[PDB]
Amino acid sequence: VHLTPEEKSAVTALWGKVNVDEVGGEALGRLLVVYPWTQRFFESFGDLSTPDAVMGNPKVKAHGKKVLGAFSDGLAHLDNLKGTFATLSELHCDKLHVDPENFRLLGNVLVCVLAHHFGKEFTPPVQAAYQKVVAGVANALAHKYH
Amino acid sequence: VHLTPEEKSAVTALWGKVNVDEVGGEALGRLLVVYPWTQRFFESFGDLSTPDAVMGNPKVKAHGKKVLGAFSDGLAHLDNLKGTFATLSELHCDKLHVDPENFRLLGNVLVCVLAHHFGKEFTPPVQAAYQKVVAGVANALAHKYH
Amino acid sequence: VLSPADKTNVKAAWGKVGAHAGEYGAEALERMFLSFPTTKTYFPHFDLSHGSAQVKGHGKKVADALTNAVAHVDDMPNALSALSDLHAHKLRVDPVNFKLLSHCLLVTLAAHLPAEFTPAVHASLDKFLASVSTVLTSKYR
Amino acid sequence: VLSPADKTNVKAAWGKVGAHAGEYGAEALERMFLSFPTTKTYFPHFDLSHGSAQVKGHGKKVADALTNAVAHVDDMPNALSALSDLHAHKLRVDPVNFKLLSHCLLVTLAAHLPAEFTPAVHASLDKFLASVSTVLTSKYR
Ligand code: HEM
Ligand code: HEM
Ligand code: HEM
Ligand code: HEM
Repeated sequence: VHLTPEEKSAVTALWGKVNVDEVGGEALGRLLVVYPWTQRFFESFGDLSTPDAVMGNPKVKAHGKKVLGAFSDGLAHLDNLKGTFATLSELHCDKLHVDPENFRLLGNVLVCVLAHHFGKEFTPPVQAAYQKVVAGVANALAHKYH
Repeated sequence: VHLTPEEKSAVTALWGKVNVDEVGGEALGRLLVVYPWTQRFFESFGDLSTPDAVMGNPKVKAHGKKVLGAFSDGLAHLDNLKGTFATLSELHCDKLHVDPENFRLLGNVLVCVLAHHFGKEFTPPVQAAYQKVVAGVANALAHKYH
Repeated sequence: VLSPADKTNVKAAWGKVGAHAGEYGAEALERMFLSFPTTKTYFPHFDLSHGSAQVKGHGKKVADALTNAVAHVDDMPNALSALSDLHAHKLRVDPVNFKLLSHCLLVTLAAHLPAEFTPAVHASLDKFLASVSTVLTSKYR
Repeated sequence: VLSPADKTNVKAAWGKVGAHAGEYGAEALERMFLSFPTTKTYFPHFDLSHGSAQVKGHGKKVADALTNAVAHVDDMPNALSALSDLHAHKLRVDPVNFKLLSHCLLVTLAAHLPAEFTPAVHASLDKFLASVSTVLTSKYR
């Protein structure tokens, strides 16, 4: 999106200390506990009964690695979000049938986690930049939804 | 916004048969009735307690006449809705303090007014072309919000 | 939050509909799939083209479920308990889409019932449709 | 609606807030005014700058009403009746902004309660806040 040169540097600075694989499994698992109606796609994941079962499922964790990976590689093309996600956008609509709202629920649970992860370092100005970034990433994924 | 050849011809042909002073009066009244909290920005308009009042109130009808007017002006400039309402956007934000959300409510009440007036003629494809224009014009007004 | 004037309205306009409910419901979806493509995701096993029997068959159910709610407008949570469970644990439709249907419904009622679609009734229904959306999703978590 | 567990977790996460309530409510506000500028349309009479006596004082009221909602979560409609009327008839805030203020309130609680903010607690706080959002807007029409 349109972030200033100071807001972009901020994003990158903080994401330089993010363990992409851990946050991935914490983001995707928390999305399935607070908003269970998302679980509708992961029947083939197994036990999703309790929050611990959901948070200790090797599949949910593994899928989180993917999501937040494709997410992290998109931080290098903040100036061309649609381009980079034009293909995953197409795929999520026609073959996955994933309601675009999900990328908004995930984008907010991603913010609450980075908040719980960095504490006082996750400052109000820093949060906004991230809010603009997640919205921008959600918007791009829902760009080719016919 | 972007509309196909069939859509644009549907939106126009229809807008040619609209009394901009009757639909605008109606639309603004129902907004105030169906969503009361929007009555906040209009203390100096008089009597709004009953729907019979709201709809027969001349100041409310006078306004709706001007709003829906400035709306038709952008219907001429679809390819550039953002630059067409650049001045109004600023106005609504800075001096008026009107939560952009209220452009989203009016836009939906305006499609109900069109469906009430034209009946069958307002076929699903037609309405579809109209949900686009409104949401577009909505973003265009909310575009310069800080 | 429905005032007496509200139940009388809702019942009044829903009484005029009558037999046409099936036809009406069917159109509310077609307007929904065309005006809000993201609601097509919940139906990848359907044929969403104009005249689709599946869509007309679904509209029928949806409309009967509303007629059922209008009858038991005083005790909805129970008349709709079975539907609530179905949407909460099986279908899992995101709460947002309920707004798109309600909207698409009211539109279908105006382009069909103009004399009874006054700004008063208009406000009673929207509330009504809201009230049914509050029930059908009450058990999502 | 809530569950016996959600209450215990709410009474938990909050019980730890203690005397940082009015201050945590103040941070949640700055955040909302930054990540969502559309909200500053309801405070054209405030001095919205870091440290403001108006923004702090307000954060104290907001939290205190929450401390009161938690004490009486077994009966929230009754306890927030005075605010329900205030928001419905005077302030008149669009029911959408309650969700934004809710997000900023969870971001704050998480950045301040590393030990407590677990997946199950996070889930409960999000419900509670929405449950508070529903009571304050219940009288809107
Ligand atoms: C920032 C957003 C997200 C990104 C970057 C993203 C990226 C991806 C990627 C890389 C794939 C693999 C595509 C392939 O098979 O070639 C995928 C698949 C998938 N995603 Fe997303 N995704 C996102 C959010 C989500 C969310 C929120 C949901 C839904 C509630 C979702 C559900 C799925 C599902 C069901 C699949 C297939 C599962 C599998 O085969 O393992 N995604 N996504
Ligand atoms: C499709 C959207 C809208 C358009 C195109 C539009 C257009 C306009 C225009 C042309 C002005 C007249 C300024 C003047 O000459 O005094 C105006 C003023 C104003 N608008 Fe809007 N407007 C829109 C939506 C709304 C909505 C939804 C609200 C609030 C619920 C709103 C509230 C007002 C008010 C109160 C004024 C200022 C009246 C005064 O103090 O003189 N407008 N608008
Ligand atoms: C006024 C609100 C709604 C009502 C009262 C309603 C009612 C119903 C009813 C009666 C059924 C049939 C259950 C059966 O098979 O026995 C059903 C199924 C279903 N509904 Fe809803 N529904 C509502 C909203 C939604 C929304 C917004 C969506 C769309 C995004 C949705 C998606 C579905 C799906 C996919 C099914 C199963 C379709 C099938 O039979 O294969 N519903 N609903
Ligand atoms: C969890 C939600 C909320 C709670 C618990 C809450 C609580 C309160 C409280 C306790 C008051 C003080 C009234 C008094 O002085 O007697 C109030 C006033 C106010 N609230 Fe709400 N509120 C909430 C959400 C909102 C939202 C989302 C907004 C708008 C974006 C908002 C805007 C206002 C404003 C403008 C005031 C008046 C400020 C003044 O004194 O001039 N409130 N609210």
